[PDB]
Formats: sequence, structure tokens, C-alpha cells
Amino acid sequence: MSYDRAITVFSPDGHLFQVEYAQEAVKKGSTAVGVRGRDIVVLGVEKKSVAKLQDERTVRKICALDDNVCMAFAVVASVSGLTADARIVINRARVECQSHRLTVGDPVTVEYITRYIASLKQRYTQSNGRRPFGISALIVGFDFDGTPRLYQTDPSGTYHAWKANAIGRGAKSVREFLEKNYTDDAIETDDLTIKLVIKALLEVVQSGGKNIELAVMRRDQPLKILSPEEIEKYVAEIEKEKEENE
Amino acid sequence: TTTLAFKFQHGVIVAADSRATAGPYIASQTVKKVIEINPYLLGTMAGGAADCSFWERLLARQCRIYELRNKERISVAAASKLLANMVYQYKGMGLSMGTMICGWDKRGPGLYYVDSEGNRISGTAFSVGSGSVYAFGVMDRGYSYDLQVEEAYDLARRAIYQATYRDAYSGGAVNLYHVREDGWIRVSSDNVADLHDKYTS
Amino acid sequence: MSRRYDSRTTIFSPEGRLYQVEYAMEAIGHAGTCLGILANDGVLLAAERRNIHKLLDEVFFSEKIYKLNEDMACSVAGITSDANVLTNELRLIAQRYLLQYQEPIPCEQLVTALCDIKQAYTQFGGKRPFGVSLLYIGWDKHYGFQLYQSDPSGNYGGWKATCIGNNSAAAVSMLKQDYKEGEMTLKSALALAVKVLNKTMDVSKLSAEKVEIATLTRENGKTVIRVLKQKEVEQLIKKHEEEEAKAER
Amino acid sequence: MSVMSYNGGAVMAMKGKNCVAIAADRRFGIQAQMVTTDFQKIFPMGDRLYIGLAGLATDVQTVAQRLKFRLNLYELKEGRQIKPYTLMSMVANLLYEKRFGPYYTEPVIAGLDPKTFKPFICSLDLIGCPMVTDDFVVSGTCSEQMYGMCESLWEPNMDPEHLFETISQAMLNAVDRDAVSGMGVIVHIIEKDKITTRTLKARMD
Amino acid sequence: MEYLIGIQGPDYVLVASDRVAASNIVQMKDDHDKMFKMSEKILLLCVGEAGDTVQFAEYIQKNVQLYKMRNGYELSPTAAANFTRRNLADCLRSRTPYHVNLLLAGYDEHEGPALYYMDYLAALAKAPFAAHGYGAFLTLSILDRYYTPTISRERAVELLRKCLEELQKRFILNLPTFSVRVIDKDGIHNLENITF
Amino acid sequence: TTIAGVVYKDGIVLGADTRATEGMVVADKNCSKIHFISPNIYCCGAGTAADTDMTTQLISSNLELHSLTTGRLPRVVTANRMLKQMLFRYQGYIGAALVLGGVDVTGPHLYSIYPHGSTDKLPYVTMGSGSLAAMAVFEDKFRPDMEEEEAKKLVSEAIAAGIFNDLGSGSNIDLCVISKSKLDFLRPYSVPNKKGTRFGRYRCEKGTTAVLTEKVTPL
Amino acid sequence: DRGVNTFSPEGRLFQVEYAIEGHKLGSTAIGIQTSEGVCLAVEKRITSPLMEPSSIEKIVEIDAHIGCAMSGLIADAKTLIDKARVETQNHWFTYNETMTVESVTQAVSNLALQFGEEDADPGAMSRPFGVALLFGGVDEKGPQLFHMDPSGTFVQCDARAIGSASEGAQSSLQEVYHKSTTLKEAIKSSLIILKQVMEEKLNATNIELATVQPGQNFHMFTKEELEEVIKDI
Amino acid sequence: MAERGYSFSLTTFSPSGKLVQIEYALAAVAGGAPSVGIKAANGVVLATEKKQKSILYDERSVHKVEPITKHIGLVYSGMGPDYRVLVHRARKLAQQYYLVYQEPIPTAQLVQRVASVMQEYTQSGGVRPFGVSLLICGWNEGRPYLFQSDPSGAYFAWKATAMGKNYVNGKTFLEKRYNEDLELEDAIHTAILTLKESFEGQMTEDNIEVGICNEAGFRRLTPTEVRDYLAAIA
Amino acid sequence: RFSPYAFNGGTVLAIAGEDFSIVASDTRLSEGFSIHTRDSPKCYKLTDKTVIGCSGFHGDCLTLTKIIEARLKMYKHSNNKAMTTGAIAAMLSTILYSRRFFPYYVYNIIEGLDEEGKGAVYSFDPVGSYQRDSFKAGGSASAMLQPLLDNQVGFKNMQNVEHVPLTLDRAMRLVKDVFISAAERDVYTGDALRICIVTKEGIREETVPLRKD
Repeated sequence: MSYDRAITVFSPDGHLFQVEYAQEAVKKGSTAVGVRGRDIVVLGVEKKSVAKLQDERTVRKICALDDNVCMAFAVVASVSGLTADARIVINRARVECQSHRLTVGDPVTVEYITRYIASLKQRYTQSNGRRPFGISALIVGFDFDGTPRLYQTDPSGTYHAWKANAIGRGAKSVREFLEKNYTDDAIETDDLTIKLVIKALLEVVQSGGKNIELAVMRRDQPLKILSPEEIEKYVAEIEKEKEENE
Repeated sequence: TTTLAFKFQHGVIVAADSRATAGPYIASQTVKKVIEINPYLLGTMAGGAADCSFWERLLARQCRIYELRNKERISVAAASKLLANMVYQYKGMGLSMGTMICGWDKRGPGLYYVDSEGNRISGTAFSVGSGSVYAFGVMDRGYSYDLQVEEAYDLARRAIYQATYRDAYSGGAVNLYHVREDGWIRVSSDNVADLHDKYTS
Repeated sequence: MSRRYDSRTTIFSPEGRLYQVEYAMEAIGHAGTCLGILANDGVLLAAERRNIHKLLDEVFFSEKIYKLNEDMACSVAGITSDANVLTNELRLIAQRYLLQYQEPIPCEQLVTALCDIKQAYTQFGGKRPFGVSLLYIGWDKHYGFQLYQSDPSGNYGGWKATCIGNNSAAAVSMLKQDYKEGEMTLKSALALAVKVLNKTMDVSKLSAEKVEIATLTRENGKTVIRVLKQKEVEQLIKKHEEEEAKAER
Repeated sequence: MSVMSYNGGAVMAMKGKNCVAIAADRRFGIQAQMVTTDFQKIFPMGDRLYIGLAGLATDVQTVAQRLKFRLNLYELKEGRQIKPYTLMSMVANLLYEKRFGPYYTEPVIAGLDPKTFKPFICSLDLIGCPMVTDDFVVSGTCSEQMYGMCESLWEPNMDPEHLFETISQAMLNAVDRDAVSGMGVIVHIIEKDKITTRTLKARMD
Repeated sequence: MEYLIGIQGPDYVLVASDRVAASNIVQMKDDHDKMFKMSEKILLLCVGEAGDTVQFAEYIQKNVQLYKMRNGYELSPTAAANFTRRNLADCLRSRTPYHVNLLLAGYDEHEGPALYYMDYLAALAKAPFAAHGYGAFLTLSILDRYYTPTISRERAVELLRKCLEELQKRFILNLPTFSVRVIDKDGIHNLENITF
Repeated sequence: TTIAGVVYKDGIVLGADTRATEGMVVADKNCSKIHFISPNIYCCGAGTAADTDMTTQLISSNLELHSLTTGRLPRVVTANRMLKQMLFRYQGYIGAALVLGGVDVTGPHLYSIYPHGSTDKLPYVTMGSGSLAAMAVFEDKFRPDMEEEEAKKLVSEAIAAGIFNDLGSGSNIDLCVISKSKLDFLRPYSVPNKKGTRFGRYRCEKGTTAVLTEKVTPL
Repeated sequence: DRGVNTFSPEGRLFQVEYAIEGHKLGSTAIGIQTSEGVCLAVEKRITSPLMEPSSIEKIVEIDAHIGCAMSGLIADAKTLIDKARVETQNHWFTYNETMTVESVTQAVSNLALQFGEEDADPGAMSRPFGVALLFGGVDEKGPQLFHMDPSGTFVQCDARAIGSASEGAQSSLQEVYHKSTTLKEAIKSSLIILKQVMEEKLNATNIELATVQPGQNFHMFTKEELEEVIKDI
Repeated sequence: MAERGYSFSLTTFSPSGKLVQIEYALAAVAGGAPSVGIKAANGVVLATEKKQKSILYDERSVHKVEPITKHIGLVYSGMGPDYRVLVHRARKLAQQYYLVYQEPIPTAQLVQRVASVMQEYTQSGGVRPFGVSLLICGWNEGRPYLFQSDPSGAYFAWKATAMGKNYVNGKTFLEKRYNEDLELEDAIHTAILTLKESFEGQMTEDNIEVGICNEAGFRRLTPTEVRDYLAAIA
Repeated sequence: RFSPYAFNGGTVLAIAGEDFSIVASDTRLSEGFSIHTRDSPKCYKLTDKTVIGCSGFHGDCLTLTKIIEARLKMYKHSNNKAMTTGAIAAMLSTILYSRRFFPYYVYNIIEGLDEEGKGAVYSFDPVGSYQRDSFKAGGSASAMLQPLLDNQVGFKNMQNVEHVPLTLDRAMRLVKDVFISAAERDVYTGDALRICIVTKEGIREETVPLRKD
């Protein structure tokens, strides 16, 4: 195209500006936590900002890229949802997942999607008159193995696998409380893994079951996005467990 | 259902059986050759007929899968090799065709065998073969073949099949290249001549 | 030359917003009231008709009520200019989906196709985003009745009741106060919408020249998209107006 | 709306004109050539739901072409209030068909319609590569279009009752299935009026 | 083109569909263990039938498309909607250089009427129906159902209709076909039915 | 099939045509106008295969419209010839259209006959459709090669009437289109040579030969 | 204002001088060519035990007998590696044998500098990448270690270090590492040098080693192998 | 012959939340010639000032008042060059429509088409919007129609509208002088009066152009016919 | 094989015998395009290094197009791979041409006879559709079996001991070459003038013209 005006140009600081501007926008808010289980991986976002008049059924902030790959996203500002920005990454990733499954008869792994996120951010960098998305995605899924995985990506396009991680509103603070909660029993019992996601989200700001939405994946079976009614019952049971340990 | 690269499944291995042949079936252009090529150590395949065509499609199959397997650190399956070959070849069609490769690997749902031909047929069966003269062969073999044959037990099965096959067959200047594939490895049992095995057995 | 002129409004800010979307956000607020409420037998839209003169042709059905499909309809808050190109594009997309699927298009499916385009402008290209925020109303098989809102980068949210435009905070709070998550029927639902428009708008008795209200109602298994005429609207105004009169006493 | 070939997917339309109305009969069958196994699937579309165009023969080209035309119809319908006339659609169809090369869409159109909401009747039939003809007499259309026109010109008093007409046109269909072999069984009549669609089910062999 | 063998008998207690495993190139059978009904989704099926090669080809693309709607909508896609979308996709491929006639066989769960089968002709024509055959065989089986019809037919009676056909198929038909996969589908899972 | 002629006379241009428009030798329609009126200035006669002729006139009419408005010159028949030759080449010489373009420039009235060839053909006086030579042959015969306007108008009408008589394909009304460059007098009935016999007697029937079990209006 | 495309009176481009600095930001990688084989060592430098240490990678395969350690922005390098995978197997289709360290490295380097910020095609770079790659393998010719720069200057090395310690480490290698030092000793040399840039001591979860040795394909060292070199440093 | 084009941000939103370019374009049309359109409901009449301020202009074929097609016309106000490309473009759309349908393009349909063009000029960079306001007229499908399209890419429906210099006074004089359910003759008379209320003073028949629109078509009258009208009005 | 239509014929017959490091390639000394032979001089054989000698024959139009190309592929290979032309050059070129000629059917059999740049001798045979194989006998042309046999019987020594009881030496192969060419004229009637045998070594190119007997 005609637009080739600079938006990204390299720094002597050894960085790309947009990527760093994005990284702080995931520091400042939109808590998304993920834990990896032993049959099931669960990811959760807190905030859809259900003010008790909004719809909860059709709103998606966790989107299924595939039936064995799902991502939960975050990056926030004053323009609070960057759902739009995510929605591009979501649509291109959706076709690519399906596409990989047509060509290669193994079910697409999270490791393929994570390299694909690293190249999309980069490609936008090299092209003239174009800028990296602000998103960070917690890519969840199942391989050829049928092994549950949770991988996390950053706005630069670098990926690591992690058993349990928290990002948003102090990434390290939510993760270090959650670090005690990650035990051998917790990862084994599937039901305990669902609680682990919810239990982390509660540390930043407590209560709300409508604000919290989490999606669950079991084996290579399709994504199931849980009802808010299921969440409310779960936060009530989590709050009593905190009093029991302590 | 036809020769030139043929495979039949067992639990322990698959049998890989192939011909060394040059040109059409009317004369050879060489005598020394092995047309058997190792694209990956996942298994061996090699054909004949329309020579450029078999080599071309397998070479694409080999490129895609090998890069994906090697970089990702995830082993590619029977299903994946077959899907790459299939997708490529229909597109390329109208630029000669005659690919006859037999795909093997062991998967999460157990051992899987798919037969890849240049029509666009993708088949699992007792024994399948793509190329030409094995079409006759699948008839006698099925009788003497169990669902699960051991490797040693399978080697003896090949030797008898062949030894009668040379008597019936009138194609000369061939070798039977015998390979057993134990999964994501490929080893060569023996590369015995078709003329030798009639005397032995 | 060229970069210098480029104000770098396409740049990300550290906070995690796009300058353009934020400036577009203000363009929606200047402009008139567009509110949508969910009801249990149909769904209704109420939009501010801003074309009052005594010499009006009415060459269009309405200049803010747009029937995008033969199963969707929408209302506008923002700029008429952006609204006209956009409204046409919304029609090709709604209509192609109708061809393939042959069932009414989700309100969610309808905001997302456009979103890519909105986002494209803002991030790069140095192209303005569209100055309108659209309230789409529809019924689709899967969820039943739904309302969807789109913003200037295509940020979407499913809402039972929402309002954007002039005195957006006032309209949405008021409507939040009486109604919370789908407590009313189609009859009562028109009477609230006109009531909200009444308070927000400078004319505090309204007529049918001041308001234009559109209904989308599911009858005999098929979605009917109708822009209500001036005659039907006056009846709805007298019902809310009378309800206000009792309130005082 | 429009299709490829003429009887290679069945479908036959005949119209008789009434002062008030137009009556149209067509079989309600479907499936390629001779076989007309299944009976639930349409050929006639509505282009105002008081104006129709029907193209008749193969179902694939019937649904692909009909839908792709509907998108453009619709955009015009919403834009200008006065939804496109009879006359506008015949010409639109002529231009849309000629435009293709690959899988040539040669329909034999029957337009069945009073114009807009107004009470002025039209019936027309077009040729395979369907250049438009204005007429207000009577229309029969199909592979053997000229046979249905002849007979449609001969049957009426002048303009029988709408009631009388559903019965005539149903009988016109019944004799014609015997004359071809590419269609047969099941008959649907759409009496197309200026404010209503009366759908009537005629007796089948 | 029609010279396969499918039958699908729709009822709302079950839907029984059967097909032969008999994809034959040359003189012998390449598939004779592979199933001829493909899984688009766990409650949805497409049965592709035509030429041997063209069958495998139609399914893989289609499989991606069904799943994708499931993801997009965040519920199971509408049956009506899928069946029409599978008709647009087969007509689009028809334009493309390789001409493909494909008989598709839609099994879906719809909001009504119950378990449902939506029927697809080699005129590339989507049609709602009850009582269908695919292949050259469609012509005789549709007719047998027509003498004795029931569309709420119990499983025992389904076996009787089947058996009068199976003996006929063995001696009068050019498909003696002793290799068949027969399945009866309830609304939750695939159950395997007796094969004669 | 069709019988069309247009003439260059001592006045302006008179087009003569039989009604019927046929898809081959069989009538698709027995109503409308074969000689078509376009913009005010341009009239075109049509002949040969129906499908190729109507559409060619229509497409050129858009092109000619653009050229007329911008240039603000009245349409030239040589100009009209070049546009049909270029368009028909674009298509690749598919179908049969013998086309009669006739328009009045500021000079004389000018008439051309373009066959499907994609030629640059200058007539003297021409008739089209059927066989180009066969129709053209008449002009040499009845016209002395210029006579007064009124005498010429009866002459074309008489020659065209003979082709209608000799060749039964043309049927119904004979239309004469008197074309200037803003005046288009479309005289439906110059001569009616033939018409049908009244369809007074029915072939209607009561329901007892076919019946109806429905009368309902869906919503 | 002035552009970034311009040459300075120093006689170098601005964008490129910044890109070298980008190499300096990241983690250190050591690639040593020994004649017994080529070892590549990289620091994990994990700060959390919740991470799974296998999936922190900074050694990725160009080929099935060539391994590559990369330094500077981890993300920026990954694209170059993606394009490299397609070329090595492509090379197998055409030549009918596997790609060499030299052939792959010169082809990626052409792309490294192409930059035109305005009025240049979107299928070409607006800015150069700030990554230094170390391509280390043994191929048909023998053990070779080639070094690639973000300036698109490729050169053959025997011992090269890149990352934060790049100048310091490179000097220090020239000293210990020679061609009178065996392969296992190369692994010991790299480990000592690694520690200043690292925040902690050397461990088997804080190094990742992979050696490609003659007659063998690329092997990723297992936990036992990492631990044997940890014992004696 | 080597360029890629430039697209830059002066065409993106300011902090005020309104578009910097649109306000300036509206200023260009205000500076223009006054133009009134009145729908009679017996035909549409459009009047503009013929003059360009020197009357050494031939204008017997060059007009401000141009037919697009058989019964739809545009009258403009604002910029002359920008209008010239819009006249030419508008025709091209009309004929495209003419090929498919056989009827000439409706005023309702035509404006949306034109509106896309106005939009490209605003939204992309390295261009600027057209500074021409259009009065679009037609009589088709049994009703006469008048549309307005302003330079931004908005289209508005009016039954009597005034433009240019003293656009405000024209709208009020129209409200006052013209009433509903009057005839075509009355409409023609009122437009020349709105132009009197909208730049005042001396008129000749080479200072005004009046064109009448019916299903017979749009025509701009000859200099003589316009002269007779002048004498009627005050 | 195929009877010249797709591309012009130019006759000629190629025999190839590999020993262990000496390989003889023979083809007739003629340039044809028409039934008559234009000139005895030819440039069918082209040498790229002393390491590799290529022979393209048959249709003259094919012969010039591919042989020059092979010189280009050699240049590219020395630069990038850093292996001098030889075996490696040979495998690569046969794939790209054989795609090019085989939809519109192949009328040239190029034969790369060389030593690898690491050593070991290869003699490579395409049908005309991509295959490369190492051989110790080769017959190539329409008569793609007429020479093959002599090399199978004499070189391999399978049911033969009277050409050598083992396998041929350098002295022995050159003696046999003159004999084989004299024989060919008798059977194959598509030759005129002279037969040229080039013997390719890693250490000596040899050329000899031999009159048609």
C-alpha cells in the first residue's frame, strides 16, 4: 500500500517500542490466570465488567481457536477491551489451526500456535506502515500425545510452557500466592484445577462470579465455556477453603 | 492391490517390500541400480513407472513432515505423511502422475497403515500395494498372513511368497529389498535377489 | 516530508489505548441517543430522528433506522457521513451470510466482520475510524433474542440494555434502575425506550418527528423487520407520558 | 430464478391470466433428468414476495444463481423504498446470465408478478439466453415453451375467475408431465396476487 | 455419480444408515476396513460418495468447516444451516477446474423434527426428507420404504426391512457385498447394528 | 427469423421491421418491439439471432452515452461502427448479430450496417437479418437509388411487407421507426399483414379433473 | 527532523548501529567448534520454578545435523529461524542431500539489511533485526561453526560468543578455547565464562546443551548429561 | 513515473472528536453559488446562478446544470473542478445501472454510490474531500424526489433546501413562500425568488439557469424562456 | 521409445560403461536437426572440470539448452555448497530438466559421468523422467538396451569369463570401445559419418574420433 510511514523503528535500547508499550498494558491490569492439570487445562479471565444489566451468554473473552486449542487474552487501558485487537489474532489463528489439522494428521499442538504468534507479531514489525498488536495470549491445549499443556506468550513473541502463571495487576504477586496452591493433589484432581484458576483471580479483587468467566477443555473434546452460575457456587466454596488452611 | 511399494501391517513391524527396476516393465536401462530411497528413517518407499512423478511428490511429503518433526520435537504419524502427499498431488495433477508410496508410523491410536496412490486413493487394508504386479500377489499372501505376525515369523513369510513369485513373474533384473520398520526407525533385513530366493525356498 | 506530517496517531500509547478510538469515542457522545432494550417476544430499538422541518421528503425509510438484512435492523449514534458507507457494507455482509447459512445472522457474527476493518484503520494506514457506534438488534436461532454493540475499533459486547450517544450515562443508569436483565415484555419495552429518549432529548413531550422507533419481532417462526410509522409512535408516546404524570403524584 | 439447461433438472411453469390475478402452476418435484424421486425443494423465488421470478431446470445452478442475485436485489430494495419492478428484474436477469462464460446459465424464465403493491398484472416468459419481452397476454415457459404458450393462449374465456384458474392451470400441468418425462408427480399452484400469496396444492397422479 | 449404495431410514427412535467398505482400484480393494462415514463433529456426519478418491477429498475440507462454526457460534451449529452451507461448498467446488459431483449424506440434530436426516442428490440439491437412498441403489430402496413406510419405526421393524433387501442384494444386485458397515444412530452416540 | 431494414433517404432514416422476436425459428414472444428505442438520438434495428443482438445494442448504448455527453456532438454512424467492431472483437466473435445502427449527425442522416464480422462496412442502403446479401439485394431493386421522402417511406414499408409475406417467420404487426436525433416516432401499425383468430372458446374445466386441498396464506 | 536512513559523518547507518545494541540486550550464547564436534551452550536464566525448563528454548534446529543458538531479542530471531527450516529441506528436494552450515547462513544474511523506512515494499523490512545467530553443526565437509551478525557480515569462527557478555566472552574464548582443547573441555570453558552475565550459579536447569558430533545427528542433552558437566567446572 | 503515494495523518481524528477536514469542506460549499431545489410533487425544479463573474463565457452547451441520465440531474454548489469529476463519475454509475436494469438510477440509490467517493477522499490520507454540495433530482417510480448530499459523504432528505451564500435565509424564505400542496408552476416561481433572497440584485437570463425535471426528463431551459420568468418575480 | 514429433530428432546412440575410476561415454559425431547430418563437429559433450564430463544427445535444440545450464549449475554449486562440481552437480540438474521435458515428452538423455568431490566414481542414468542411479552398465537412446547388454555381459561378468575373468581395467575398456562402435553401425541405421568416444577420468580427458565402420 501507499502508507509506509513509520510507527516502529529500532531503538539503541535494543527493543521495539510497541512491544514494550504493550507489555506495561498487561502489567497494569486484566488478570488472566492459567493452570495446567493432569487431565484438563483451565484458563480464566476476570472482567467482562458485568454491571448487572449486560449479557453473559454470548460475550466471549475466551475464544476457541480450535476444538483442542483455546486462548484467553488481556491488555487493557482506558479503552478497556482490546477485543478488537485480539479478534484479528483470533480469526487468523482459527483458520491456521484448522489448516494445520488438514495437512498434518496429528491434532495441532500449542507449540505450533505459539510459534505462529511469535511470527504474527514480527511480521507486523517488518512490514512498512504497520504495528504489533498489544495482546498477550495464554494458549491452552492438547498435542498428539493428549497431554494437557498451558503455554503463555508475550507481546514480542516469545513463548514458554508453565505449569501455572498469572498475568495482570502484578503478575508476580498473584503467581507467588498461587505457587503454594500448586501441589501434586491440586494438579491430579480435575475439580481442584478448576478451583485453582478461580482461587488466583480472587487475590487481586475478591467476589463476583459474573466478572469471572473461565473455559475448560478436557482431552481433545471441544471447548466448554462455563455458566456464571457455576462460577458463583465455586467462589463461595473457595472463600471457606482460605479460612480452613489459615 | 498393485506392486511397486507395498506394505502390510503387523503389530511388531510393518513389512516393507520393494522392487529394484529401471524404466517401464519392458526393459531396464541399467542393471546395477537400487531405486530404494530413504526419505526419512520413519520408513522406506520407492516406485518406478513415471519416475519423476513418484520422486517429486514424496520429496514434498518428505520436506513438510521432516521439518515439522525435526523442529517441533513431536513425531509425525502415518496420517500426517498421507495428508501432505494427498493435498499436494491433486493440485500438481496434469503434470504427469504415478506416485505409489506406502506410509507407516505407530500412533496414539496404535499402529496405522495408509496406502498412498496417485489417483488420490488413501487406503488401509490387510495388505495393500501400489504400482503394478502385486495385484495378483495380495491373493496368495492374505491366506499365509496373520493379523499380527512377528518380525522373524514375517521374514520367513516374505521368503516363501517370493520364491513362488519369481517362478510366476517374468520381470528380470530385480532385487527384493526387504525392510522391517519397528516404528520411527527403519532397518534393512536383507536385500536378496528374486533369482536366489526360488532356490532357497 | 511524509512522516512529519503523519501525526503518529497510529502509535500505541504505554497505557494500552489507541488515540484515534478514544477521539472517535467522543464523536459518538456528541451525537444523539440510540438505545436498544431486550424483550421476551420481540426486541426494540429507539433512535433519535434529527431531521425535523415541515418540508421533508422522506426519500428513505429513515436516516437512522436501517434494515441491514431481512432479519436484522440497526440504529445509529455518531456521524451521518460514516454511517452511510458503513450501512451499505453491513448490508453486503448480512446478505451473503443469509445466502450461505440461510438462518438469521447472529448479532455477534455481524459486529465481528466489520471489526477487522475498524482495527485496520486505527493501528496502521492513518485512516480515520468510522464515527458511528451501532446498536444491532436481531433474533438468531441459537440464543434467541439478542442486542450487540460495536465501537470505533470493533470492540464488541453483548448487552441486554445499552445506550450510547448524548447523555449516555443518564440513559443507561435510568434504564438500569427500572429494568435489570430482561424483566419486561415487548409492550412495556417500547414505553421505557421512548421515556428514556424523552429525558435525554431537549423536547420533553416528543412527537414522531423527534423520535423514530423500530421493532424486530419474531412472528410465525420468521424474523420481521419493520420500521414503525408515525402513527404507531404517537400511541407509545402517550403511554409513557401518562406514566410520568402519575409519578409526580 | 436462473439455472442451466431446460429440463435437465425438471421444472415447468404455466400461467393463465385473470383480471385480478395471475395463476402459476409448476410441479413440486426435483432431481436431475428423468428421476424426480424427491419432492420437497423450490425453484421459484420471491423478488418482492408479490413478484416472483422462476428459472426452471437444474437445481445446482438454481440455488447458486438465485441466492447470488438476491444479495444485489436486497441492497437495491432497502436503498430505494420502491422495491424494483417486474421490468427491472427481467432486464437484470438478461444481463446477469450473458455475463458468465463457465457453466453457462441459460434459464427459461417465467416471471409471475403484478408490479409493486399496485394492482397491475404481468406475465412474461423469456428464451434460453433470456432477452426481455414485454407482454401482458399469457405465458407458458419450459424447454418446450412454445407448446405451453400456444395452449395457454387457447384456454382462457378471456380472463376466467381466479378460482376457475387454479383448477385450469392444475389440469395444464397434469397433461404436460405426460408430454415430457424429465418431470412428473406432485403439483403446487401459487396464485400470485397484489397483496397476498395464496398457496394451493393441486391433485397429483 | 450414482452407482454407489447407501440407505438411510429416518425415524425418531433411531436413524439407520449403512454403506459398503469397498473402495476398489484395479481389481482388489484398497479400503475394506476403513469406515465410509466420516465424523464432521461428534453428533454430526457427512457421508461422501462418488469416485473412490473424490470421497476422501470432500470430507477433509468439510470437517474443518463444521468445527469452525462450532467454535464461532459457541454452540452446536444449526442443522439447517450446515446442510445449506455444505450445499454452497459442493456447488463452489463444481465451478473449479476439476468437476466434482459428490453425493453428501447429512446427519444432523435439529430443533425439529427430532433426529433428522437431510437428503442430498447428485443434482447438488439440498432437500429436507424422510426415506432416502444414495447411489444407483437409491432407486429400489426408496421404493421399498414407500410400500411399508414408518418414520417413527422401531429398531425391530428396521431389521425386517433390511433383511428383505439383503437377500435381494446378494442375488439380484451387482453389489453382492458381504463386506458392509451398518450403524444405527441415536442422538448421543454411534451404535453398531447387525450386518447380514 | 427477424426482418429488419433501415434506410437513408432524402429525409432522415425510416426503419422497418416485423414484430416477432424468436429464439431460433420459434417465437419466444409475439409481443414487444424488435426495433429498439435507446437514448433519444440513437435507434437501432436488430436482426439474425435475438440473444446476440439485444445485448450488443445495450452494451454499446452505455459507451455511446458517455461519449455523447462529454463530447457534446451528436452521434456519428461511423463512430457507432467502430464501437461495435471493437466490442465484438473483445467477446471473440461469438454469436450472430447483424445490427443496424442509424443516427443523425449535424451533416446528413447516416445509416450503417454492421454484421457480426467486426468490419468497417459502409453501405449505400441496407437491410439486415436472415442472409445479409439477401436482404441487401432488395434495396437495389425497388429504390431507383434516391426518390422523395414520402415515396421512399411507402417504398421501404412495401419492400419489408414482401419479405414478411415470403417468410412466415416474421409475424404480427410491422413497425416503422422514423428516427431523427431527438424525435423517435414509433408507429406500431405501419401495416398489419397478419394477426390470429380469436381465442373466444375455452378449454377451461371445473374441479373434477384436478382438485385443490389448500387455499391458505402463509406468514 | 532528520531521517534514520541517513548515513552519519562517522560513516555508518543509524538503524544498523542500533541493531548491534539489540544483540547486546539478550542472553548469552556460546558456540564452539571443536574437531570432535560442535557444542552450543545457552543460559536459561530462570527466575521461577513454576516454568517448565524444557520449554525454555533458545537452541532451535536449522537442520537435522545443524543446531543454532540465538541471542538478543528472542522473538526477532525466530522469524529468521522459520525461514531457515523451509530452505534446509528444500535443499534436500533439489540437491538430493542436506544443506551445509555455509549455504544456509549466507542466504538469511541477504535479508538482514534491506531496509527503506518509507517508499519500500511491505514485503521488505522497514528496520533490520537486532539478532546475532550462531549456526553450529557438523555437515558433509566437517565441523563448522559460522557466525552471523545483524549487519549481515558472515564469518567463520571456531569459538564465538554473543549476548550481553559478547565482547568479554569472545576475548576469553580465544584464550582458553583453541584447537588443542577437546570437545568436553569446550563445554567446561563455556560454563565458566557464562557465570558473570548469569544471576546465579551454573546448574542443569540453568544451562541447555546440545552437541552435534560426526556420524551422528543432533542430540539434545538429557538431564544426566547436563549434570555430569556441572560436577566438574 | 515512480511513486507509491503518501497517506498520512491530517485525515485522522483531532482531540476535539470532530474531523479536521470536514469543517473546512463545508466552508468551501458556503462560499459557493447559491442553489435551491424544491420538490413540487408535480416535478422537481433546480435553480442556480449561471454566472461566473465576467459574462465572456459562451455557455450554450457548458452548464452548471447537467443531466446525468434521462430524468435524473445534478446541480451543484461549491467547487467547479471537483464537480466536474463528480458529474462524469455519476454518469458512469448511471450507465452501469442502465445496462443491468433498463431503468435509470434512483436518486436514493445514486447518492450512496457517490457517498463512497466523498468518503474515500476524507478517510484515506494524501487526498482531501470534495467541496461540493449536490442537489439530486429525479422523478421515477411514481414520485418526484429531491435529495441533498453535503461534501463529507452525508446525504440528507429535504423537500425544499437552499445552499451556498445565505443557505440559512433560503431555508426560511422556502418555509415562508412555498407551502405544501401547490403545483409545479408555483415551484418554479419560488426558486428564482429564493435566489433573490440569497444573493439579491440584478438578473439577466445569462445570470440564471433554471432546469425542470419530470419523467419526460430533466432539461435546462433556453435563454429566452428564462427571460419571461424574470419579469414575474420581484 | 518415442518417435520424434514433440521436439526435433537428431538421432545418435549413447553407450556407457563404468569401470572403477574410468568411464567411457560414446555417442556419434554429428549434429542433426534434419534427416541429414549437418557437420561432423559437435558440442554435445561439454567438460566442466576434469572431474566431470557431460554428454547430452539426440535433439540438437535440447542438447545446447541443458548443457550450458549445467555449466551454470556448476558455478552456483562451487560458490554456495563449497564442494566442486561432480556427483553433486549431476543429481541436481537431472531433476529440473526432467520436469521440464516429460509433459511434452523427453527427447534427450543427459548422462553425467564423473567423480564425486569427495571421491568415488558415479555414472548417472536418467530415463528422461527423473531418476538418478549409479551404474556399471548403461544403455541410453531409443535403443536404450542395445549397448546395455554388452556392458552387462562383459563388464559385470554375469555368465561370462571371456572378456575378462574379473572386471575390466583401463587398458581393457578403451580396446572394447573401438570394437563396440564398429558393431553399432550394423544394427542402427540412424547414423552418418563418424562415431566419437570420450573417455572420462579424474586425471585425463581423452577424446578419439573413430570412423563409422
